[PDB]
Amino acid sequence: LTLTRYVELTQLLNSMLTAIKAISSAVRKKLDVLSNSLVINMLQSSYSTCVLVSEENKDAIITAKEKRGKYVVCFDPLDGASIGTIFAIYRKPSEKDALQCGRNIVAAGYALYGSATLVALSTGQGVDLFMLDPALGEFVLVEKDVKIKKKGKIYSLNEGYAKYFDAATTEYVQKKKFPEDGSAPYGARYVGSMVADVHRTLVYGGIFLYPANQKSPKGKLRLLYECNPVAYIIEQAGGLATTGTQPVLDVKPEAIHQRVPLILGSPEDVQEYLTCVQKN
Amino acid sequence: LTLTRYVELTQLLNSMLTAIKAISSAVRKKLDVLSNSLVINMLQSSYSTCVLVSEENKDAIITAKEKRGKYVVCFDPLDGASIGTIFAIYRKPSEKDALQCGRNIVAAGYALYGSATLVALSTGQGVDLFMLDPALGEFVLVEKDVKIKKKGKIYSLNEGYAKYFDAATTEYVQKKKFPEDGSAPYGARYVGSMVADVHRTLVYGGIFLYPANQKSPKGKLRLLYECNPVAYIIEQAGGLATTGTQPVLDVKPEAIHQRVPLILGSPEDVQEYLTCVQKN
Amino acid sequence: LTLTRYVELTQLLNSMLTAIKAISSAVRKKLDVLSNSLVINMLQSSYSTCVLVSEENKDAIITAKEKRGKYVVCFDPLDGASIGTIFAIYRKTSEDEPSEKDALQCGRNIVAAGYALYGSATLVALSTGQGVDLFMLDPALGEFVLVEKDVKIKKKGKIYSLNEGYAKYFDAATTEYVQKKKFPEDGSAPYGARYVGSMVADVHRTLVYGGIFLYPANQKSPKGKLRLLYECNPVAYIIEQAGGLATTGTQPVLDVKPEAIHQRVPLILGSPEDVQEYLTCVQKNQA
Amino acid sequence: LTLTRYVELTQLLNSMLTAIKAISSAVRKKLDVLSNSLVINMLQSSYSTCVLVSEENKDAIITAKEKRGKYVVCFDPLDGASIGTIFAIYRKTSEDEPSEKDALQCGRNIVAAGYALYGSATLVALSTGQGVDLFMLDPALGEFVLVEKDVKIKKKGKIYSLNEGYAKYFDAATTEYVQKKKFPEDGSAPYGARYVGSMVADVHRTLVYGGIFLYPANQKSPKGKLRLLYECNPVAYIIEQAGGLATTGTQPVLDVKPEAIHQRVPLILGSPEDVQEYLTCVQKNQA
Repeated sequence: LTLTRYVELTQLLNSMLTAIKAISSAVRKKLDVLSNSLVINMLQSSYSTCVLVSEENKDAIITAKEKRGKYVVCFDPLDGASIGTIFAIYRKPSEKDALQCGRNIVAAGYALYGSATLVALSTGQGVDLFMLDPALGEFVLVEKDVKIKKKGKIYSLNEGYAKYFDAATTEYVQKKKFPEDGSAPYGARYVGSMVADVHRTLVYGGIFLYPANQKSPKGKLRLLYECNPVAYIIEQAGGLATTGTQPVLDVKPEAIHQRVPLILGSPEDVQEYLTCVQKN
Repeated sequence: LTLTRYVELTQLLNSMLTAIKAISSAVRKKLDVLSNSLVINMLQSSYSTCVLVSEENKDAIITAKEKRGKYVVCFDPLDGASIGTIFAIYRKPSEKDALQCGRNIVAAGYALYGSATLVALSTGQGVDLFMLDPALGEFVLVEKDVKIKKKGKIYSLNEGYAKYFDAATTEYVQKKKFPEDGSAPYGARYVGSMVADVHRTLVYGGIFLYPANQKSPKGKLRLLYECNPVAYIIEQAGGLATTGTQPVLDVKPEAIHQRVPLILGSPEDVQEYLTCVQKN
Repeated sequence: LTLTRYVELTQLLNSMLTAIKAISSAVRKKLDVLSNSLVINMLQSSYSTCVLVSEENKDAIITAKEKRGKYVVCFDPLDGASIGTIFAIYRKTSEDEPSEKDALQCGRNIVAAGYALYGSATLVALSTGQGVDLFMLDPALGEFVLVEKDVKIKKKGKIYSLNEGYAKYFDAATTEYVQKKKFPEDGSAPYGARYVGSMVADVHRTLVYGGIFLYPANQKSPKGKLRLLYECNPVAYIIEQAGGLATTGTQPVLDVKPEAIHQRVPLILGSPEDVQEYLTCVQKNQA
Repeated sequence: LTLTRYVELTQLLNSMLTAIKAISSAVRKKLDVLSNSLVINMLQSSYSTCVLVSEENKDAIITAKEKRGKYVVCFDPLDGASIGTIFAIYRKTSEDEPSEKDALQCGRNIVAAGYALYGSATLVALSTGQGVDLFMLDPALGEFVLVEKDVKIKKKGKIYSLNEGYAKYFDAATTEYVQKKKFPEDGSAPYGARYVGSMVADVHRTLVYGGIFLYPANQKSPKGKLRLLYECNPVAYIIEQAGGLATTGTQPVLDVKPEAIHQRVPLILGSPEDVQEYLTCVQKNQA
């Protein structure tokens, strides 16, 4: 039934899960600040971490001394209404240890603070969905081993960058509004908070894009704690996540605040994008 | 400080506000169903209603007998993640009484069930914003007399209908992505839940559009309990809300589930849309 | 069926209930000072009060002329597992000064009174002179829900409630009475004993199950221990409003005219036949 | 500093704490049957239990062989303002049948025991044999927070706690003892009296402030009233673990070998010097 039961590293997880429960409370009501201390200090205790890498701290954190642990954590404690929390957990003495490619992830997940509090979590045997029962203070299994639709009917990106797109992006977006095979055009949706847009894609199917354009030549989304984790969820659900040249999980990170492009979603949909890319 | 203090008709209001507090709880966790009974039965008690008109009930409700009241209420108890609750209150023996134009609104507002619970409410002296303090169970004044930006930098619509647009819509959207005056193109955002998209516009400024296209010749949003209320908020904040031919508050409703187009947002922005409209 | 629905005194009340809600929250999680600060600041911004007497403040707080209104409020903001908030509302009658001579009205002038009990659930007993109404706080709502309209205490109970550890300091009446409860001379079963030692709790039980409650005078406390203004008047009022009795031993509590904001009195209250039994011991022994 | 962090018994515990959380919620808002159903269904799906004895169920519930595990659990799911949940965990030792002969171990075999108190706040007292730890439920977290590690009862208290309304049904020892509390023969001040009549509350107060608590045998209750299995063993265990004493009058409660799941015993527990005083009355009077 509940998250605590299912969930070593296991105690690094409920540690994280407790930061989420706490953040969520605070968010239902200075705030990016607070979220960070929570995620940092729950993780640092529990007694399982050795290297943390956060969006807010722009040096890596070495949890030192009386407590070091086998595992590395990368996270965005508060991301962005619909806010969220993203994280990826890696195995293995210093900063260079978060730079494992996404293929090295031991566990990753996100929290979505929307109408209800949702957690998508995976340790390598599919994605499970959990809602937070607030009259119980536990997460509860709502869906086991989710899987993304083969093909969606929703495309998701900021077409305010239309003027700055590469030509592949433009063609793809035009075949979504003007399909020439008879079919209906896709629907569009862009919340502009990354967890909300990523989560919608997992549950409803479709495609989500924050590609490179001329004002973000190497994209805009952080690789370590934003791109790698949702890429891991989506590929675990049987989707794709590409930077447009690689798979996202295969990029060898080179700096903790590295940026990469991001295209993810239903697999058929992402292959239609990769085909437009390749023509150019 | 709190909503209850500020808030006759006043008891029709806290009645509504209590349905919201209750809905919000339920939504943090069959559900459209439940929301409706709440809003209906709180309003019907309080002892202030005579005619209710809901999105879910497709006949009008005559609250009868031991209790009739001076006021008419139109609402969408649950609208759509980011869900919400929309309502408008009118003055004045039967169904024909909800059909007053939006100019007749005594009070209107919406609830937004997002990361936190937000209420935007107005009785004709501006828009006030309230957050729900959940360790208190009261709404709390966060912003008094909000006012929308003169001009925004965000345009909001579903460009999956691009192929079915009128030519004015197309031109406007092209001058938002390809401004020819030198300036930056607008940003795009479309959550696809109407309160979330409307609320963002009020707080951030810009424009929101669910116009007519070839598959919804008379638009898609319900006039009585969706268009009239947010039009009243936005015009109270000093914005505009037009169907593209009238102001929205000036349409004389002709059936409770009437549909109209909807364009609302920062005033400069809506006038730029009305100018594209008029050229065609 | 909600509290806020069923009602210048009206918003004074509302500020009080909001302050109760806030305190309930804080208790559930030095806390003395917070609750006190909640209540004072809530009441004062209701624009209804002119004089506030609090169990935590030595002197009576006078509301700045700016937010001054027509009511006096006396209250214990947090009074104590199980603790409570207690209040009495009087209307300012002398329009001299708003001084603390305005808090010193004898309790037959209570305009409205109440307590909140923070236990398993949060309950509110409230009377405005047409009987006692009880409310439970729904924390899925953030509101109080009415649960019994017009509660009436039992005419006679089967529980006595006092601290028998002051047995060696008892007057004769109190000694005689307790012994009749433990050893009846009428072939009935003894009363049962209950004493939480949080007055809101002991009084509330008394309302709901009936019986009697006593913190009477004794050798170490000749004028009694509980505070007249903002403990004994508010519950004497609730009880009398629910059809019971409340007495000092010699006089209805609500008839005692106060000489000092932190004045003490003996308290004996509950079901009318039990309080009468007690008074019989009192008269018998004073003669 | 959270409960879930600090730990097959481990998940049996977790199911119990989740069921406590759920009950806490429900109390705050027939409820007997719900709490019971929460606890039974939570424990059984921990895949840890084989025999469950509940205060609400006449017979001992045996876990379906499918989810069968190695633990016996005895519990009052809701025991009663202020009420509580109480549990004892024993490990199944005979591997015959899992019968209800498996619940009937004398309490020196408790593997872990605890109670939850639903009051102002929700508290959990929990011991697994290395002392008593206390937790408070943070409802902004949904978790329990540790608040005192290794609580130790006072060596001697100043409160006695029993129902003196059974005074006419007391044995001599209990009569002699109470009177020494109300009227000391050593020039000390009397103890104070407290008795909530919700055992989780009276016992918890006893732990936290020290003193003594008694529901001893009397003429209308010759074997006592409180239940050995899932009331008296769990608190005797907490108390003994916190450095106090718990006795039947004649024997450590934890040494009483049970003959029936709903068996009764006399309970006298608390600070060791007070319990000793009581035992002196007992021996003196039985001789």
